[PDB]
Amino acid sequence: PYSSPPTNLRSLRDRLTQVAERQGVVFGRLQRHVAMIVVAQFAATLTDDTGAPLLLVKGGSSLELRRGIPDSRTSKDFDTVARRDIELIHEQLADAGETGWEGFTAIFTAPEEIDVPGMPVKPRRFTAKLSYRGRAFATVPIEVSSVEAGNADQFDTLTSDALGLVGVPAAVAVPCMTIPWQIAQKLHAVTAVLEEPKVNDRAHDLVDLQLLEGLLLDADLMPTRSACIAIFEARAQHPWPPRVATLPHWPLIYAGALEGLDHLELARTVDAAAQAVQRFVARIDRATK
Ligand SMILES: [Mg+2]
Ligand SMILES: [Mg+2]
Ligand SMILES: [Mg+2]
Ligand SMILES: [Mg+2]
Ligand SMILES: [Mg+2]
Ligand SMILES: [Mg+2]
Ligand SMILES: [Mg+2]
Ligand SMILES: [Mg+2]
Ligand SMILES: [Mg+2]
Ligand SMILES: [Mg+2]
Ligand SMILES: [Mg+2]
Ligand SMILES: [Mg+2]
Ligand SMILES: [Mg+2]
Repeated sequence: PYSSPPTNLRSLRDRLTQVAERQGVVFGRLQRHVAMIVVAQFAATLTDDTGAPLLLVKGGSSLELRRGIPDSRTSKDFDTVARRDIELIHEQLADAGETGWEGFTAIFTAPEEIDVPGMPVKPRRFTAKLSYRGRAFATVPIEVSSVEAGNADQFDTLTSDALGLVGVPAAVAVPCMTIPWQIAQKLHAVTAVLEEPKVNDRAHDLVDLQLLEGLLLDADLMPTRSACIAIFEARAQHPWPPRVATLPHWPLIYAGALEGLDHLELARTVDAAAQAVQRFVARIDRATK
């Protein structure tokens, strides 16, 4: 177990190689996970004047934090929800990246807005160029979206020991959007009907929705039902409860989304996945306050 932090990039990549092989994961998956953790630590330093998070992590990065690399889909985006205007978010991140964290620094590209149907303030996308001790390390796509209903009223705090395993001991603690709101948002996305030039490709959300249902265990579903109502009404598109339809090109997209998850108990076909998620929708709608 390394007693000092990596003295340079080459030492860091070499150490990541060894832990990846020891853990039986793909090197590039572990390296991308570490880049995401670093970006998340920068985001965790962003706080209002009472000390509460300004940014909550969501999406595939959140699921990898909750379940670990072996039990989560491979994803690349670092999706977040902000409680402040994004022009404030970008500058605060750029400040945090210059100061750095445990030898990591980052520079952020300019934010570009994205068109959306159902939120008045459009999300933003930019990239983080990471370096470790002066030398470029990795790039992370970043998406920042605005709060919806109560989806930033609370947060879970997740961790990862990946950097500790390579000799960087500082504690990792990442504020994340809670599961009820992740479910609401993925249920809306996976059932959305997009206009004629576009087509919904989000079969992978059917995998994540199965994973999120498992994470809720025997919890009461009332908070999830409430979150689902709030998001579907907030967006004012298709109504709650939706129909979990599959599109003709989804069979192979869903199969792609299962890559590396053979050891889990998941629906193995897109039809069975849609059936599972439809049962979850009905069970959510049933919950009685
Ligand atoms: Mg706190
Ligand atoms: Mg989500
Ligand atoms: Mg995602
Ligand atoms: Mg996968
Ligand atoms: Mg996002
Ligand atoms: Mg709430
Ligand atoms: Mg908050
Ligand atoms: Mg659809
Ligand atoms: Mg709950
Ligand atoms: Mg559909
Ligand atoms: Mg097929
Ligand atoms: Mg499986
Ligand atoms: Mg069921």
